[PDB]
Amino acid sequence: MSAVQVLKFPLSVDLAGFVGLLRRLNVPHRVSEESGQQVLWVPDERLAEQVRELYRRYPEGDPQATLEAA
Repeated sequence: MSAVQVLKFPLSVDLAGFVGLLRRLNVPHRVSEESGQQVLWVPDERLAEQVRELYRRYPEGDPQATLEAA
């Protein structure tokens, strides 16, 4: 329910850029450390792509803040 593994915030890197990125957006997600990355689940299936791939550049790359700085 509203938890599809699609997004992850590399627990092994300076994820503050990405985990921060969507945590900056509204941080409405599930964080769970899967296999070796902290992982973020808030899509569906079609939403999956919209969730990480657009939150990283459109929703957050909005007139709000980020853009080409992902």
